Amino acid sequence: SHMMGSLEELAQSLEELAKSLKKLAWSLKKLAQGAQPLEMSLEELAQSLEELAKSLKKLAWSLKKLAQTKKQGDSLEELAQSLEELAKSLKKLAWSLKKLAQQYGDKRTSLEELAQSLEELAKSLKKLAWSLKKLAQVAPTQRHRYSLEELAQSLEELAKSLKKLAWSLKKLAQGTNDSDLKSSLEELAQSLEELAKSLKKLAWSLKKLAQG
Repeated sequence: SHMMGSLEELAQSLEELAKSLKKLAWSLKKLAQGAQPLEMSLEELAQSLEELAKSLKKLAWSLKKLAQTKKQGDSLEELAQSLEELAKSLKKLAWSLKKLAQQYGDKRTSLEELAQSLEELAKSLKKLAWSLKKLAQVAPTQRHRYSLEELAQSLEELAKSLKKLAWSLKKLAQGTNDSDLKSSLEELAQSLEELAKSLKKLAWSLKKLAQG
């Protein structure tokens, strides 16, 4: 009911985020056309973003299968695997971002902090996957309400971390002036903010389910 709707809203927000990442990848490739140094690092960062976008669309499909359906346990484990794969792609993205930042001056610090934030996000997603694999081994009617409330809290903390990431990308955009890079960064920030909202709505559905 409300759970299926919250899971599908989240999958939709993940697919929109993937599209914003693909736009940013294109901006970075155009930046790599020779009008500024560090062509190779820009191209590598662009490729990592396209790989991140592919992992997000795989995660969205996993959520859609969960929303549509005794097979609940299997679907949760598939979801946890997709999260672990997304975490790996985030760590690779952070690695490429650090390499790019080595080429900048005043901007190097904000780019390095951004990469550190992605590394912390990856760690939080691995912990979420672990919690989901635990839940998957408990029959849905035997799950403790506190197990559901802890999951909702974890999603609310993830939303806060994405809003902080969005704020840092907005500040980066203000300092930029690319081609359409500024517009691609602002759009990405808005997609992360929408994702954070969809995570808060899912947390609400879990807290509602915990009360039942």
